[PDB]
Amino acid sequence: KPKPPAPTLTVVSDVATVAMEDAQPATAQGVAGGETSMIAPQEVYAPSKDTAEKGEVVTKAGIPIAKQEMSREEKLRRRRREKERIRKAVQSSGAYKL
Amino acid sequence: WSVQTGQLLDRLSGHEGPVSSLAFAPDGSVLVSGSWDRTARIWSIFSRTQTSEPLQLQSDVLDVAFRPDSKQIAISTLDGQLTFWSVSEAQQVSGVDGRRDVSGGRRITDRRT
Amino acid sequence: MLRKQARQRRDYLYRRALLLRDAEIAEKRAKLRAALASGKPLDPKIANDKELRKDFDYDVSRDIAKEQGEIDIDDEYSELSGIVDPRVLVTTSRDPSSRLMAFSKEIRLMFPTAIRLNRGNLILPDLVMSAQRERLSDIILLHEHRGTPTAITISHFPHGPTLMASLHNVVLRADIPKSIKGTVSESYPHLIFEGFRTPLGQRVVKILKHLFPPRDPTNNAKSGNRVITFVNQDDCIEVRHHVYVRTNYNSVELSEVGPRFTMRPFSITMGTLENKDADVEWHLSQYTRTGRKKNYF
Amino acid sequence: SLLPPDNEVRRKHETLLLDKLYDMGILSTKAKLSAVEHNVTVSAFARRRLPVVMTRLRMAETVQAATKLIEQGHVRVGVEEVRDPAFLVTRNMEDFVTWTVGSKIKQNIMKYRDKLDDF
RNA sequence: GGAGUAUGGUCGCAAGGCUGAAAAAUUGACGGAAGGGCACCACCAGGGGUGGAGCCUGCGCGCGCGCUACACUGACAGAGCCAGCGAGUACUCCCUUGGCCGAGAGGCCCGGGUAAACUCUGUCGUGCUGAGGAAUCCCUAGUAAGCGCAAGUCAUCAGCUUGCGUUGAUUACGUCCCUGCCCUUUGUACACACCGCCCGUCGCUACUACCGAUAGAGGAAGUAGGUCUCCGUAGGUGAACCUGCGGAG
RNA sequence: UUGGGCUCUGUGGGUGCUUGGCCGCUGGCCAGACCUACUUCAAAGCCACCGGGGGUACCUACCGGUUG
Repeated sequence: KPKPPAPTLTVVSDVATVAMEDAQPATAQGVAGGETSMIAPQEVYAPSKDTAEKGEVVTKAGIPIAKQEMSREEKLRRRRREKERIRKAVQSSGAYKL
Repeated sequence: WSVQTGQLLDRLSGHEGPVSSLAFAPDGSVLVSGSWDRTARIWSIFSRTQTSEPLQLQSDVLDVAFRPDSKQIAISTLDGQLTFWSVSEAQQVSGVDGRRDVSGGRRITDRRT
Repeated sequence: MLRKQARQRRDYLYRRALLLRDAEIAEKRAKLRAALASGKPLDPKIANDKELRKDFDYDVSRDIAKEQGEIDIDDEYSELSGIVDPRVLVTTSRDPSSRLMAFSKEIRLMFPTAIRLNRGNLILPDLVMSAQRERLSDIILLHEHRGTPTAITISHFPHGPTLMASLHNVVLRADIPKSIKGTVSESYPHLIFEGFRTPLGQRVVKILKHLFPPRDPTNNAKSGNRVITFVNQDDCIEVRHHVYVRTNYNSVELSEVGPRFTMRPFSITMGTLENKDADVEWHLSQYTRTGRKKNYF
Repeated sequence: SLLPPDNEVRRKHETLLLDKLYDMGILSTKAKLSAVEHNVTVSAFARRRLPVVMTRLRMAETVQAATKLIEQGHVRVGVEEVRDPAFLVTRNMEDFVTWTVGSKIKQNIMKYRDKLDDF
């Protein structure tokens, strides 16, 4: 039996494939290859609550929408969906007789 | 396992011993495993109601491979024989020996011919 | 394969006898550690035991984790507990009747990842070898007298126990008409054990408890509307299985749905189903003198 | 042993060594550092060489027959053959030892139990 | 005498009736619509019980679970041919007329009450000599039914139960449309890829203001950029040398 | 086919792609032969495999000292 499965990270860079590669004079890759940066657009930026601006909030679609422009209807609906996410996770005689 | 979820889909089973060889059908539907259960197991998976099927062997399994024309599947068994089976009619279209046809030996440290 | 199961069987027995000897020794070992902890004097023999001191300094800490409850003791069971959703099959004796096959159906529906098989004219050691060939985790033979159930055999593979137990006071589903009863609610229920206090008691508790899918450990109390209840008085394991609805936090409304068993267990053979070379771990001992009166469990 | 007893990584190394040796084939328990302390044995490694494990598993009679047999090569291990009589055999493999593709030792067995079928 | 380990005796506390049976909560409560998976407690195809007569255990005269009768699936006669469980000095169907030998308790003797199946060949030809409705319930590969032969496993089971061998099929083996059940709309690992903020009624928490009795608890509602070298200098620890300043290459 | 067989031993080849036997070799020899000269200058370090826990009276080594 091999080992205990240990948690382990490996920090990538943003370089190209042919930059990550080993030592050759000229890659097997052509010209359409040789430019992708090892990290997707999701990696280079994720729209999220912690990176949002002040007056606005982002959706699950990834759309920053303003609390100011938002009406009470979708306000309550958004709060309802987030709550559902959480859910799935001696005195006086005058005072007495009167 | 499933490449999008990454969590364990399923244990399959039906094997007297370890599964020595693995091959998939290029259509996307049929699996074959081959093992020292003396079994060749065709695994009917991606319909709803999964099943097995045995091809019983006179011998034990060392490797399996496919035809891209996915009706045909072949088995290498350690007695040497190779066998082509029709995959739907799970039946032997042919078999042949290979012992003398690969008998090249006298490795050092052996007192055999 | 059959080789490697059989070799693991005998290996497990060998480790058990070793555990007996080392447990008798460790009875003398455990006396040291707390005596070190409290500074109180000990018996001077156990003091002047040389190998005890050397082996002590090597092997305190497993006893520490035993005290902590950290570690998982050796048995048939505790290899893969909360990992494999334990597959359970059921099959009656050689030629079942109608009510019997319906009650086996129901008890397939009571244990929730249970598949049912029908047995036909099929041979008992080959059923055992075939279940072993599908890598199960249970098998349950349930016998009949005259359109009523008799005896459940909760056997647990790869080489654990067969609890053969007579049932008493059983009445089924399929008498109550389909309008009054409903189709069963198949969810991963909870499990509640009432009154087990002897080590044999908790042994039987273990072999019942691993017939159930591992409830997801996040909100075990709130979710789930299905519970199953084993409870014993006069050694008599009695089960009632209830779907509740919870009208308040001061009142919960039950619904009796699973059947009514009161099983008395008469053997735990530490050997699987057919294996008549059995290691009799316990039995209902009638026929002796005060074995009628006194209580196991 | 030198490590203090309350150390989590100490218990992890304990269970580590004992699990790897219990699946190796040297030891007998999985619980005692003492058993590691004066149970681990060059005779235990010797007892896990492939001659003596086919003796105990009752292939041959004693380790002469076993060792000569392996020299002229009659014992497959799962799929490979065997030339080199110190192939250590773990507890997992002590079941899948068996005889080779067709040898006269296999036919000694089968000629005796009268299942000799030349096919 | 020290240390434990018990066994029961002794004493203190627990052992003083504003009493008289029938919540928490920012997380909470219940739903609905879309999306998948599953199921002989679903569809589709089929089979087969029970339910008709009787026997009868069990459950409360009723009831099902078994067993048996019911005619072409015929009989009778011959011939031919194959199994698995199976071994404790151990297993018996009764109860009686006579007689024997027993001075008596008995024992004798005679009466009365290593399959099933299959296959083949001939002899006869339907004949009180009629295969179970509504209902329901079960079942998908050695699965259903039919057949026997054995064993009797402390518990239950001879009114049977359990094994094991034999002959071995149709019909599905798709589908979530019915009934459903489960679960997605949170969390749970990132790629090329796709999608694109379900909905409801309320509750609870913060705030706003109101109402009126006699500061007040309530009722109700709403918002959350000059280096190198040379020179001329001044000072420094002086030949030199260093520093600062000013000119040249 | 005017005798033949088993079995063992012995020899040579081949079981790998065909460029000499020897020597103090740009040369000589296989019958050989010649035999003891000549001389400017020791060295740069490092590495170096003993089964584990344990003791160190004496020896070895290292380090740090001490008289001469």
